Amino acid sequence: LYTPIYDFCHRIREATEQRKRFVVVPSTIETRGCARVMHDHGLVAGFRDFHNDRAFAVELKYFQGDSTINVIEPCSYDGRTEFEWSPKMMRRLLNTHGIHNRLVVYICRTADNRIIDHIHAVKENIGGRGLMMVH
Amino acid sequence: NEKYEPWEHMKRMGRLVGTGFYIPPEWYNHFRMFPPINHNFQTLSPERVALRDELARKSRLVASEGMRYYNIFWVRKPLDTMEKEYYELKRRGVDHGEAIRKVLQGFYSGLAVKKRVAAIQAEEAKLTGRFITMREATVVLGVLAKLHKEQLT
Amino acid sequence: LSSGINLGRLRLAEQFSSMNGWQSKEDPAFDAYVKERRRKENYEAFDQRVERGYAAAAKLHKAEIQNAVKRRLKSSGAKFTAETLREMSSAVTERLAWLRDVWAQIDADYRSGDSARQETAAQEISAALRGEPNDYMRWVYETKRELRFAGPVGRRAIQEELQAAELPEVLDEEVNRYHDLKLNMMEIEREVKAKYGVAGQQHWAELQAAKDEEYI
Amino acid sequence: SATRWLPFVSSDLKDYLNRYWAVMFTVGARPIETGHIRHYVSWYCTRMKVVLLDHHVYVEPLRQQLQEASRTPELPLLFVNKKLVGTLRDVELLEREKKLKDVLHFGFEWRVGGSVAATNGQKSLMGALPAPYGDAEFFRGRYRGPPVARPVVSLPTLHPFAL
Amino acid sequence: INSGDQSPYRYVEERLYSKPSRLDREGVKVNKTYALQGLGDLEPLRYGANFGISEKDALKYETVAEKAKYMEPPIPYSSLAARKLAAGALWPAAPDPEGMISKE
Amino acid sequence: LQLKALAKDNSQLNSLPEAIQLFDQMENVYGFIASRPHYDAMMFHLSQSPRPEMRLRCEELAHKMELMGIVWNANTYLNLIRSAQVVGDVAAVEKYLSRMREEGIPASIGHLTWAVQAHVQSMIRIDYDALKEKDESPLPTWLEHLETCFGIYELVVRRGWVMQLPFVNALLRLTCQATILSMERTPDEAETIGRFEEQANKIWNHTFDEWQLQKDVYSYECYIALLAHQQRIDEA
Amino acid sequence: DTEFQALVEFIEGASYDQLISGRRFKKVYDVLSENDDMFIWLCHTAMSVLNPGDMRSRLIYNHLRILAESVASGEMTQRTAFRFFESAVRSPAYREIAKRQLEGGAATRLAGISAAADVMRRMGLTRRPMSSYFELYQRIVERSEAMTPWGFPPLFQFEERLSLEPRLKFFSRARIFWIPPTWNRAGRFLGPHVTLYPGMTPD
Repeated sequence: LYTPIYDFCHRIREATEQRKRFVVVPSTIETRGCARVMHDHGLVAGFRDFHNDRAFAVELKYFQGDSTINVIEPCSYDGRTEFEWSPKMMRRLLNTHGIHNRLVVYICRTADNRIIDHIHAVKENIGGRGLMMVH
Repeated sequence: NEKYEPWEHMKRMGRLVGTGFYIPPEWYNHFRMFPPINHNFQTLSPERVALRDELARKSRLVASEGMRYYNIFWVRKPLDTMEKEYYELKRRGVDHGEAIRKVLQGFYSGLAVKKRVAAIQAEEAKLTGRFITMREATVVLGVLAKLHKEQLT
Repeated sequence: LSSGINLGRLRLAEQFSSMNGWQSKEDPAFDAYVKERRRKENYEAFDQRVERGYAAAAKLHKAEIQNAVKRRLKSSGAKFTAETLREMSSAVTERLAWLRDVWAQIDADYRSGDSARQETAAQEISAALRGEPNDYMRWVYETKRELRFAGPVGRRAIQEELQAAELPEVLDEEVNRYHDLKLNMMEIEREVKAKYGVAGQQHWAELQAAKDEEYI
Repeated sequence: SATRWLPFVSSDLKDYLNRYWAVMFTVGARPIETGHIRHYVSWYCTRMKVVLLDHHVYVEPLRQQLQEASRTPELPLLFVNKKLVGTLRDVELLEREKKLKDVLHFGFEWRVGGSVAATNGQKSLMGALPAPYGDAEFFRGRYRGPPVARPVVSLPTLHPFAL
Repeated sequence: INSGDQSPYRYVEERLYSKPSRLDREGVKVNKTYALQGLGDLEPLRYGANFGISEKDALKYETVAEKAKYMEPPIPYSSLAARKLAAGALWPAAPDPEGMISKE
Repeated sequence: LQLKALAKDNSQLNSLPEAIQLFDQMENVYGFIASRPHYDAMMFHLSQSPRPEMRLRCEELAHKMELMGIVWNANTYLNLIRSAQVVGDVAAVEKYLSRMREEGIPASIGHLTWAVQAHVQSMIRIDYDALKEKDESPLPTWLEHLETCFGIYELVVRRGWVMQLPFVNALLRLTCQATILSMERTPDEAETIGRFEEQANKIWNHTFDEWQLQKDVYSYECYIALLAHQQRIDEA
Repeated sequence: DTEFQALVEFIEGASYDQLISGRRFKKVYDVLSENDDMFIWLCHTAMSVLNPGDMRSRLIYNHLRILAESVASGEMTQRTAFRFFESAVRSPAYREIAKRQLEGGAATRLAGISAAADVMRRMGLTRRPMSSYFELYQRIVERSEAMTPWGFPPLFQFEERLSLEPRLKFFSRARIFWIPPTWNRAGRFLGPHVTLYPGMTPD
């Protein structure tokens, strides 16, 4: 649609409701890194054709009838305005609503073009451009 | 509506049992071991055909409009002779259209020979007056019956 | 994947697909399995009325054990975990094995051929089918409460008398469920009118006089 | 939507059966027998494809293939669920035996023995159990049933195609 | 059936398919016995006991959209449905075709 | 192979829920039907967790295995004994050993090793506070648990079986755990701790060299735990 | 026995008031039809068309057996059980197994429903110990779920929606169905509160 992160969230959100096995999402630099972070946290069962620089398939994860991915939303909710997260924002996302948040995964892209979740960003005291959230 | 679903009902029963103040029925644990079934996550060779088409289209015109001969008998032997002469000329690989020309010339000569032997046998059967074909016997058995039907009326 | 397990499942489905492939004297492995299952069922089966009475008694005993676990968890206030479910299932399985061991005797008396044995077996079957509880369970509950509330000499005497008698493993919650039930007025009234005559009528009149006196 | 609309046509009978649920091949010179099947199928709310063989481009292929599926050369012919239903004598027989509902909706005919047309009140067995040793005729004091009436003369019909 | 100064067809129609009749079948305490009491396999399948439509559950909804939203799906099969399947009474028989005869 | 690797994976903490989710993904999403290797690799991993829900999952998996036309074998009874031994339930292990000889399946050595380990975990999970309320010593229960396993050790040398290393390791674990529990619960009974240490040193010094066995990481682990509970830091 | 008791009450009432009334026949029609044997016969005639050698059909068989045993125990209500049954029936695996049993010719569904009647006798899934065989005879000699070629009662609620769309002519093409209130004259007592059904007229 507007953004490859927006399309990457929209296709997974519309294919997890239809109970499909593979979602073909367009492969960019910030897309396959978000997919790798989601695969590390256990929200994605696997991938197909991951070395393709155009599009790759996400093999979704299901457990006892319903989908593992419940809510997946991009940071640019309108598709146009982007945001730059400070490390203060990453520490806010790690401790949100007065608890310790390792449940909801917030993903950013650093200045070194490495796609890093909100836990490892607080671990080395960095920020980045926020891409999407998923839990 | 998906709000009434066996997976949703099993999830509701599981989170009802997980409080510790609800006792599970037998079908809950028996459906954990046997889950409900889900609907999701589930002749002739053509060159010989073209050859027989071309040979039939070129032989129909020489037999129907060319020779004006409709009582030809046992056409399968000269047609398969046309096929085998075509394969004999395709062994050496001479041409395509000229092989059809020589095959049609041989087929025309064979049809002329068959017409001439049929005419010779018919002429010798008609000159002596001793031999009668089966069609003449059928036609006299019909026309004597019709003469007897004239006698009946 | 064409392996041994997959080809075995494929030829099993091919054998059991139609009717022709699995009848008698056709496949020796399936005939051996059916022969062993019929040999097992030849010794461990009952008469059909004995099976119905065993089913009714098994339903009653399973409900009583589940009610005992409910009473324990309601008194303690604890939660129902998988450990309590495992304990309840083991107790139900042990009680059903003991009920099979009991009803084997009733099936033996029902198929013996004697008039008195078949009459008592028919009485047991009719008492089980109507839903009437057994007197043996009442005696077991009474002697368990007596064993609970006795001193050490009486406890050792009861435990040495009944060590070889095949008693079922009865929880304390079953004895507490039996003991804390209120008694029926109509059954005691009928029993005091049957055991005693007009003196029973005068005694019940005095009892109702005390009842309507305590009402005022 | 994604494709421009186009009339379906085929030279083979198998492409008509695999496409539609209920196919009927009629002629324009037979309007009564066509309209009777139009009344029966639309009564059960079944989608139907009527193929008029008048002014068709594959009449001679289709007249040969309809002779192989149905041995009678009578039109119209009803085809439901890639099977042959038949002519008006076959459609009215299923309507009389109350079989036309499950033929048009679910594509099968009931193989249950016994007739359901001659029923009174509730439908039960009512003596359908097998009698010992047979001989239901030799008991002459049996229950013959209620007395039935028969007309002495045939009344004039409203239309010759009323039925 | 006692008529009572009415046509018997319309009287049986009002006693079978009206709203107080089916509400008396569900149990409302209507005036006096608006539905038929004793019916076997001649009872309509809409008002069966094992059916999935109950008007007492539907009286708390004031809109048809709330009835389409909140109510459970109806029970497909019942014993009366089995008797109507054995009798072939799930769909009425087709009448005489009035499309092409006349309008007399 | 993935479930076999996850059964022994100690790199992360989430090996058991990953194995549960992988089994669910294989059955529900991939559409594969679990055969005996899948059930064995899943029950061997579920038999290691002493939580009652995982034990219930192992029992339900064994019941679904026997219901789907897959008979129980020595590995299935071994996984059931492994699931019952970790909670200290000797009654369930004895019921499995009695059921195993009913169908003609012979008991191997490892069933007796995990029966000895069931005796170990039953000595572990005695509620000693209720015995302190009753003023009852837990000493005859420890002597019965020792006598039963030494009767098993006398049984395995009478049948002519080749002596295995985990059986002697289970006996050493039993004696060292009995010594640790005697030091923890009855510290004033020095002769009981002395007899338990004598049996432990007899197993550690002479029994391994009797059957020509070589000590391994578990045999050193049990003796190091014994020497660490005795605060003998230099010997450990 | 409550059914024989209700029959005794019916005979005593019909001898008392000397006519066949509507109250007593409705009472004994409610007593004689309280049994859940209909749904157990649905589950068992769905189990009959399966394959004893295929593992998928073994899963479907054990699922429907557990469903019928939970219905007969009273632990599961009828509506959620019907949802479970129609979810198990509408699956393409069960329909493919039913198609294979149709393509066989020497089908094992008759022995299936016979063993189903024997199981319903043995496990106590009936009201009388010999009523399951008469119910088997009723399923065989009448139009029922046993004579359907796929093993379920032929209603459209037990058939798939993508097969429901090209056959039937419903309200609009290209759940609970209602008449919209634009029809001010539909019937005599027909209105927006009167539901309609796709493949049957329950009126």
